[PDB]
Amino acid sequence: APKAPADGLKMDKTKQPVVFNHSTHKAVKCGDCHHPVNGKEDYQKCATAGCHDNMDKKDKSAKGYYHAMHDKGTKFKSCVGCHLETAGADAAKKKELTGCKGSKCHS
Ligand code: HEC
Ligand code: HEC
Ligand code: HEC
Ligand code: HEC
Repeated sequence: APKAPADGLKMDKTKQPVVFNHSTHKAVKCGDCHHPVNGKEDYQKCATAGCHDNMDKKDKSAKGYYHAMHDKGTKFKSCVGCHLETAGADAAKKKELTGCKGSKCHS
């Protein structure tokens, strides 16, 4: 079993670093974020050294940080994709979950 790291993970793969708090995701499906890859859910940083570390902020495939992070119809529930949905028409949750310059993901 993977040992989730302490909350406060800082995602600085890009110019806009975001802190991920597993605590706010411990109730999520560890397989929904680290979906089953290579036959096993890669329980490692989303932008692993060759996973979502694409700084093109345009790769709309399964190998671009931005995409999986701002896209919704992704192989799995993405960051903003699970956010726009975890908000349930909640301008308050939509500004915190999907809010880019005024949410929790982009303090
Ligand atoms: C952090 C916990 C992660 C999140 C959030 C996501 N991933 Fe990944 N990821 C990887 C591959 C090879 C794919 C595609 C799998 C396939 O269909 O063969 C994906 C895909 C996504 C997507 C959607 C991509 C798309 O729609 O094109 C999202 C939104 C996504 N992942 C979120 C590989 C990896 C990986 C390799 C080591 C890791 C650690 C992660 N993904 C982590 C996350
Ligand atoms: C990409 C791997 C992720 C990052 C970076 C963040 N999330 Fe999420 N997230 C989810 C829920 C259910 C919540 C709480 C909703 C609520 O109670 O209002 C959150 C919250 C956050 C926050 C702020 C929360 C806080 O400050 O306490 C940040 C900064 C954040 N998330 C970043 C759910 C999901 C989810 C569903 C599977 C996914 C894939 C992600 N979050 C991904 C990321
Ligand atoms: C999405 C809501 C997630 C769930 C559910 C889980 N993890 Fe996660 N994890 C997520 C992100 C955004 C990142 C990287 C953020 C960054 O700062 O780059 C990670 C990272 C990890 C790591 C660190 C990478 C490493 O050193 O291997 C570990 C250790 C990890 N995640 C473990 C883990 C476990 C055990 C989970 C289930 C309890 C789990 N994560 C769920 C996003 C999400
Ligand atoms: C939290 C679920 C997010 C929301 C809502 C938005 N973005 Fe985001 N963005 C998120 C993460 C985890 C990251 C990477 C953190 C890091 O710095 O490593 C980003 C990054 C960006 C970037 C950086 C692009 C790059 O330099 O490669 C941009 C340009 C960006 N985000 C834009 C953006 C927009 C337009 C959004 C509103 C829909 C938005 N983000 C929301 C997480 C989240």
